[PDB]
Amino acid sequence: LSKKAKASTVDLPIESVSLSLQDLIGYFHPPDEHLEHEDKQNRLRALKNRQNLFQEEGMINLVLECIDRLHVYSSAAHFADVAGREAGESWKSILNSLYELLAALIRGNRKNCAQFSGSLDWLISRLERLEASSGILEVLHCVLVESPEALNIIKEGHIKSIISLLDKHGRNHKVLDVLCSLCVCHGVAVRSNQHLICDNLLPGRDLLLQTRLVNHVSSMRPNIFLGVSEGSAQYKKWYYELMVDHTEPFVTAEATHLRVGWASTEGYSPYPGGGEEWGGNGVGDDLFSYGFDGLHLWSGCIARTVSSPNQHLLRTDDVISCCLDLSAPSISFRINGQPVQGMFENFNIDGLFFPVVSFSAGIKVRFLLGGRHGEFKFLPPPGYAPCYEAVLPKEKLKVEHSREYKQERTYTRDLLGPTVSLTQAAFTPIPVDT
Amino acid sequence: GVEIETISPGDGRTFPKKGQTCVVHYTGMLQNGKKFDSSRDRNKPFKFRIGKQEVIKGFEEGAAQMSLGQRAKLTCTPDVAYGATGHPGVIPPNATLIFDVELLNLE
Amino acid sequence: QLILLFSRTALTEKCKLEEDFLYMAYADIMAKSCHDEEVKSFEEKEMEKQKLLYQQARLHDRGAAEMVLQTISASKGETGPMVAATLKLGIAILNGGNSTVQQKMLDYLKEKKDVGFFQSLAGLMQSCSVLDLNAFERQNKAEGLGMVTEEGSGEKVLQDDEFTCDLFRFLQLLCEGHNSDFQNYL
Amino acid sequence: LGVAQVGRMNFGKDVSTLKYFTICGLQEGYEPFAVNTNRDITMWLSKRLPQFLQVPSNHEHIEVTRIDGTIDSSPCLKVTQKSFGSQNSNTDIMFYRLSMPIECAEVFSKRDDYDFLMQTSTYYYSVRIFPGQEPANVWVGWITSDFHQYDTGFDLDRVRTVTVTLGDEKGKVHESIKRSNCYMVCAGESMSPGQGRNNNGLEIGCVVDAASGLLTFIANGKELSTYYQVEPSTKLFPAVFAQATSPNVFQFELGRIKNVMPLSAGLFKSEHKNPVPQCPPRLHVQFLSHVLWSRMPNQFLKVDVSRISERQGWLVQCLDPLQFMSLHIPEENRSVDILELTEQEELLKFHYHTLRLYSAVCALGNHRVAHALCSHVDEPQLLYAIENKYMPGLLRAGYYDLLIDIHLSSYATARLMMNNEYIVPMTEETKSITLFPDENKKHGLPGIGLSTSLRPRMQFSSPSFVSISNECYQYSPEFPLDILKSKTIQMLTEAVKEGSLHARDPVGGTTEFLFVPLIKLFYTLLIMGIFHNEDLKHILQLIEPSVFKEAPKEGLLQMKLPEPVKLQMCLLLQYLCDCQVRHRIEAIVAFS
Amino acid sequence: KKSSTLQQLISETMVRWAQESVIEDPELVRAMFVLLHRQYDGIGGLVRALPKTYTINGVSVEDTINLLASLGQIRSLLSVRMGKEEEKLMIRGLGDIMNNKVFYQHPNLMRALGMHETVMEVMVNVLGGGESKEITFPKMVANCCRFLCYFCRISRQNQKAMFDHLSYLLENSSVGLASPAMRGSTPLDVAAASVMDNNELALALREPDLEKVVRYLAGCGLQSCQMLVSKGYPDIGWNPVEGERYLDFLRFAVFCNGESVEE
Repeated sequence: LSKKAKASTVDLPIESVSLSLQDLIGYFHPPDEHLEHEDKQNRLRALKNRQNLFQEEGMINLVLECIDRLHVYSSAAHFADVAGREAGESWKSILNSLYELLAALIRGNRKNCAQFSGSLDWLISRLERLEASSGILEVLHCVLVESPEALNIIKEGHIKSIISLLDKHGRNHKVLDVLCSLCVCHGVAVRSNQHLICDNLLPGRDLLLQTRLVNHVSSMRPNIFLGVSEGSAQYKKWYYELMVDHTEPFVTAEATHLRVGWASTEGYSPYPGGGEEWGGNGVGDDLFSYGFDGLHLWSGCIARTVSSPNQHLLRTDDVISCCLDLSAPSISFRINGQPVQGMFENFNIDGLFFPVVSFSAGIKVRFLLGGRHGEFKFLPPPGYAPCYEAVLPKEKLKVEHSREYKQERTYTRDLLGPTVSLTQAAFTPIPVDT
Repeated sequence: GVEIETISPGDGRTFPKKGQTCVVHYTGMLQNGKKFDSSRDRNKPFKFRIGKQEVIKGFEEGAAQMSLGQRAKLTCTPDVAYGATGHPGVIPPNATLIFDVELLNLE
Repeated sequence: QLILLFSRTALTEKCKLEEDFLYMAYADIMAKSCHDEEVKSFEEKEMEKQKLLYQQARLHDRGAAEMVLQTISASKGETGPMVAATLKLGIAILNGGNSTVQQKMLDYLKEKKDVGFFQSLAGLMQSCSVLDLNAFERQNKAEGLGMVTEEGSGEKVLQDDEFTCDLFRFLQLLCEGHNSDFQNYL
Repeated sequence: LGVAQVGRMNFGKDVSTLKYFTICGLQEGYEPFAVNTNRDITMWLSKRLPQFLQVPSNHEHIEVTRIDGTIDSSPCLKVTQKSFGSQNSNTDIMFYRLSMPIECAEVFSKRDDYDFLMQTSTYYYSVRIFPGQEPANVWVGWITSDFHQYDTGFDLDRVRTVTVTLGDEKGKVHESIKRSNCYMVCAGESMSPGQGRNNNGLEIGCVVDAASGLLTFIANGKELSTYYQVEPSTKLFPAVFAQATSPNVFQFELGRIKNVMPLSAGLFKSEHKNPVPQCPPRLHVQFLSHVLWSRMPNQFLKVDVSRISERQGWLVQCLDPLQFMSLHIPEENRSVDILELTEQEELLKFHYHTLRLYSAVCALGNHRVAHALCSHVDEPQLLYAIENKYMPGLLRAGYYDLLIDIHLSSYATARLMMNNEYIVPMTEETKSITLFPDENKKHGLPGIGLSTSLRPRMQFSSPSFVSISNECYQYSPEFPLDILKSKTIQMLTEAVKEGSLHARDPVGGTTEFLFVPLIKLFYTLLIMGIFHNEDLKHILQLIEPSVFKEAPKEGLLQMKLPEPVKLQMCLLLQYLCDCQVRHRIEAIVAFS
Repeated sequence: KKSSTLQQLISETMVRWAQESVIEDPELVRAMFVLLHRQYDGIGGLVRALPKTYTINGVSVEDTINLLASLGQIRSLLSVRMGKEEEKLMIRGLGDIMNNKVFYQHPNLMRALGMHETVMEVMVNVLGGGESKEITFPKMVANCCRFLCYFCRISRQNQKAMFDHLSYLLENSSVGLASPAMRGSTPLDVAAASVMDNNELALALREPDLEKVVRYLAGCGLQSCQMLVSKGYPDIGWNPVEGERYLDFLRFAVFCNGESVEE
C-alpha cells in the first residue's frame, strides 16, 4: 500500500487481524480478583509462560513493526484514502488493540520490560499523537513499574515530553503516576529524575493546581440604596465617612484586609452583584465594586497605587471620607481631610449604589453616615449630601451584612429564596397622559 | 534596580549599617501574584547581616534604604533577584520579585 | 489462619523460596508442640500414643500436612533452613506412622498432580552432603599448626547430618505401617 | 424556595429542637437525619453567579465538533445548535469562550519573515459566522475571567467598565486606565460593506498584541475602527456571544495571518516558537451556565455591629480570625475552596495524585526538593490540613503524607535504621539505670525512663529563599514540632472520644481516613522521639487506660478497628516492645 | 483479670483480633503473629540484641556519634541510585571513617555495625549497574576496594569476616584488572587481602574458588583484551595485563608466611 499498489491487488486482512487481536487480548487477559488464590496463581503462571514464549519467538518486534507501519498514516481519513473505507474505519481500533496487546505481553514480566528498553526511546517519540497517547502511556507505565533498567535510559528530553503532555492534553492523573514511577522504583529513588521533574514541572505553577490560605473577608453596608435614573426624585451627590478605631496589620500570617468604598447592584435587585457571597473577596475585587485601602484604588480585582500626602495603609485612627457623584460618574476619596489624587470615572450607573466596607479579622471600624446617626469630622464637600438623607421615611437606617447568610446556628439559619426587585427604591413619577 | 514603596512609616532616623543583624518579616511574591515565601508563614523572623551577601542584592539594597519599624514593598528586577538562571524549583527564570518587608529590629 | 498464611506464601510462585523468620519460628513451635516430650505400663504408653495423636490432629486438621508439602515443593531442591524446618514439622506430625496424615499427604499430591514436590525431593537428595576427606585433612592440618577451631565438631565435614537424617526420616514415615499406596506412588 | 420565601431546615442534630418529632416519627422509629453526627451537616445551594464550563456531550441544545486542520485548512471548532428546527428549542443568546487565556506582558514597552514571527508577540484567531446566521446576533471578541453576566439581551453598551484616573498632587490627570471584562465587537456592525455574511461566511479576525495590550479586529480583510487597549497582565479569553438563527451558528478558526503568530503559540508555552497552528485537546469550547452548586461555609466570621451613640455613629467590629484553603485552577484563573472538591471528583483525584507526586519527588532524603516544595505547600497549609474536620479523605491522607515526607521522614528513617543496634556509653548517668524502678518488681511504663544509648542527631534547616547559601539544602526543613505534637495528641483524644460512639460522620468520610493518617503521623513522631514523659503517658492512656494507669473508658485496642488501623496499631506495639528491649539492654550494661 | 504488662496485653489482643475476625490482609496476619511470637519468646529478643550491643568509654562518645552519623550517611546511599553526588558523598563518608580514631580502637564495633557488608552492597550495586558496560564511577569502586582492604588489614577477625564474601568477589574479579592506576583497588585485590597471610583462611579456601581464577586466567591466555584493542593496542592473541593479576591472587592463595601451603 505504501509502495502504491492497487487496492484489489493488495491483500489486506483487516477483519482477520482485528479478530485475531481480540483473541490475543483474551488470551493474555490478566486473572480476575474474585478467583481463589491457587487458581489466580495458576493463571498468573500461565500468562507468564505465554509471555516468555511469545517474546522468545520475538512477537514484540512484530507488534512494534505493525504499529510503526500503521502510524505512517496521519488519520483514519488518510488511511481510508490510501487503502479503503473499511481500513479507515478500523484503523484506530487496530492501533488501540495493538497497543493493548503490547501492554499485555510486557505487563508483569521483568525480562520483557528489560528487552523493551531499546524501544522505549522510540515509544516516547509518539506520545504526542492523540491516536496513541493512552496506549503509549499505559505501555510506558507498565515498563517503568516493572523494569528497573528502564529508568536508566530516561533522559531530560523524555521527562520534558511527558510533562508537556500535561500542558497539551490537559490534566491527567496517569501522566502524574508515570512521573511518580519515574521517581522511585522498587524502593530506590533516582535523584536525577527527581530533580528534573521538580525543576521542569513545579516552578511554572501553570499545570498543577495551586493552594493557599486566604483570610475570610466580609462586607458590611447600610440600608441606603442610592441610585440614579432619569426623572427620579433622587439627589445625585452623596458623602459618608469611616474611621478605623483599631486595626491589626497581621492577625494571621496573611495581611489583614480593610477596604472601604462603594458597591453597586446589578439591575434593581437589592442583592449585590458580581461578587461571591462568601470567600476572600471584598470591595474592589469585582467590576461592581469600587474600593480604597489607603494606598490602592481597587476595582475589578485590580489595584492601582494612588498618591496621597503621607501614604500609608489604613491604620488606627484614620478617617476616610467617600464622595459619590452620579451626575458624572465619579467616586472620590479623602484621607484625614487630605485629598486622594485618584478617582473612578464613567462606571455603569444602571443600578443602585451603597456604601460598603470589606474586612478580615482585626477591625474596629465605625461608620459615620452624617447627621444624627454619625457626626462628620470633616465637613462634606459642597453639593454632596450626607448619606443618611436617603433613608425611606418608614425604614430605619441600620448597618447589616452585604450578603444574606451570616454566622448563626444551622437550625436557626434562615434560608432565603430569590429576592424581589427593588424598583420602588427609585420613585419615578409616571402620570397618566391626558 | 530596586524600587521602595512605603506601606507603613518608620522612625525615619535609624538605618542599617555595617555590622548590624537586620531582623525582618518578608512576604515575597512573584509579579503575577503568587506567593513563594513568607517568614510570617514560618512564624520566625529572618535575620541577615548587611554587606556580606547572605541575601539577594535587591533585598540587601531595599533593606539598606528602609528604616526601623518601616514596612515597605521592594520590587526587585531579575538582575538583582536570582538573575536569569532562576532558583530551580521555586523561582522561574527572569522573574521580578515583590517583597513585603518589615524591619522589626536592629542590632 | 497462621497455617493458611504459610500455605498461601508457599503456593505463590517465586523464583526462589525466600527465607521467612516467621516460618522459621512457628514451624519449630508447632513441631515441638506435637512431640511434647524407664519402663512404662501398657496403659500409660497407650495414653502417650493417644495424646500424641490428638496433638498431631490439632495441626493436621488445619492444613499443616498440605503446608509442609507445599513448602518442600516451593523449595525447588535448594537446601536451606526453611526446608530444614519444614522436614522437622513433617516428621513431628507424622511420628508414629500417622495414617490420617499419610492419607492427606497422598490425596493432596494425587489431586494437585504436583511434580515439583518430587523434583524438589530429588534435588534435596542430590544436595545432601557426605564425608569429605579433603576437608578432614585441612581441618587436621589447622589443628596441627595450632589455630583454635571455630567449630569443635568439624561441621565442615558432613555439613548437615541433621538435614539428611530428617529428610530420610520423613521419607520413611511417609511409608511406615506398610503404606503400599504411597510406597508405589514414590 | 421561590421569590421572597423564607424557610429553615432542621436535621435534628439536637433532637430537642425538632418540634413535631415526638408526636409523629419517634414511635414509628424514623430517626433524625443528623442523629449520629458530631459535625454540622454541610449545605450546598444553587449558585447565583453563572460560570463557564465545558459543553457537555449530552447537551440537548449546543453541539461542538473539532475539525482537524489539513495542509490547506486551519484547525476549527464548530458550534452548532442540534435542537434547531425542533420543539422546545431555545431562542436565547449563548456565551461561548475558549478554555485558555492569552496573557499580556507583565510590563508594556514604552512570505512573512521567520525572524519576525519569532520575535513578535501578536496572536490571532478568527470566527467564521456561517451564512444565514444573523451576524447582528453574533458578537466576537475577548473576555476576562470576571465575566459573569447572563442577560438575555446583550449589547455593547451594558458591558461593565470603569476608568481609574490617577492624577498628580495638583490634580492634573497624568493617566487614565479603562478596565472592562468584555472586549467584543458585533459582526452586524462590522459589515461595513454590507451583506458580507450573505455571499460568504463573515470572518472576524481578532489580533492581540501581548507586548502592548492592543486588541484590534479585521473583517473582510480591512481593520475595523473599534479597538481596545488593556492594562498589563490581563488574561483575555477568546469569546463569542451568539443567538442562534440557523442550525449552524459559527466556527472558531485557529489559523494565522501575515506577520501574526497563531493562537496556540500564545496559549501553550511549549509551542511559543511554533508557527504551525494547533488545536490540542486542552482547548475546548465552554459555555456560560447555571448548573453548578455552591458550598456554604461551615463557619462565618463573627462580626458585631451596633450604634454606639449619636456622635459615635455605627460600629463594626471583628476580632476572631478564620481562614479557608483556596485551590486555584491555573488555566481558568479561578479559585475555589478546597472543601468544594468533595463533589468535584475529577479535581479531587487529580489533586490527590499531585500530592502523591509531591511526596515522591522528595522521597528518600531529597532535602533540596523538600526545601523547594516548602514554597508550594506552606506549613500553615499543612497544619490547616492537619486540623480541618471537613477535608476529603483522600486529601487528608495525602497531606499527612506530605507533612511526614517533607519534614519528618529523614529523621524517622535514620532512627529506624539505627534502632536495632545498641551502642551505650558507660557513664555515671548510665550507671543509674535499673530493670525495675523500685523494690516492687513492677514494670515501668514503656518508653518513660532514662535511656543513655547513643542516638542519631536531629538537625533541621530553615527553608528561606531570600538566602543564597546552598548548604541550607542539607538537612530536612524545620517544622513547629511542639505545636504539631500538641495538635496530634488533641486530635487523637478527640478521635477516640468520637469513635467510641461510632458516629455516622467520621473525618474524611471513613474510619480509615480518620485514623490511619492520624496514627501514621503519631507513629512517625513517636519514632523520632519528640514525645516526652507526660505526653507519652497521655498517649499510652489513650492506647489502653487499664494497663498503663500509673501505680468505662476503652482504649484504641478494643474499639473494633478496621484492618489498616490494626496494622498501624501493631506497628505502635512493636515500637513499645523495642523500647522495652532497649531498656533491658541498658540495664544489663549498667549491671556489667 | 488485669494484664498489668504490655506482654500480656499484646498476647491477649492479637489472639482476640484473630479469633474475632478472619483477617484478609496477609501483612496484618504477619504483623500480629510476629508480635505474638515476640511476646512469647522474650529471651530470643535478648539473644538477637546482645550481639549488637557495644559499650564505649565516655571520652569516645562524640567521636562514636560522628562515626555513627557517617555510617548512616553511607547506609542511606543504598536507597538511592548511583550518581555523581552520591559518589562524592560516599567518598568523603568513607574518608571520615578512616580519619575517626574509633574505627581502629573498636574493630569489633565496626564488624558488628556491619560496615563492610554495606560497602560490599554499594559495590555490588555499581557492578550490577555497569559491570558489562565497562565500570562506571570507577573512582568510588576504587575507594570502596581500598576501604575493604584496609578493613582486612586492621584486624585478623575482620579478615575472616571479609573472606566469608570471597565467592562473590572472585566472580567479580574481572572488574578493572586491565586498567592500571587502579591496581590495588579491584575486587580481586580485596579477595587477595581477604586470604592474605592467614593460614586458617588459606586452608579453608576451597578448590572451586581456585578453579574460577584458573578459568579466568585461561580466558586471558586464550583471548586478547577487548578494551585494549578498542583503544588500538596491537592485537596479540593473549592478555598479559589481566593474567598477571590472577597470577598474583593465586600466589597469595598458595604461599603464606614464607611457607608454601601444600594443599
